[PDB]
Amino acid sequence: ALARCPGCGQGVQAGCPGGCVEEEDGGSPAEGCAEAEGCLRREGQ
Repeated sequence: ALARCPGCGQGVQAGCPGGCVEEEDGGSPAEGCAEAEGCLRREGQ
């Protein structure tokens, strides 16, 4: 048998729907080099 209710609880049912660590936005590699004051250098594009 199973002595535990699956799906219910708290952090899972109303907290992290899958994972609370989807980067700063969602697979967006823009942390160290994202703004102009982070790595403007001479040429960027």
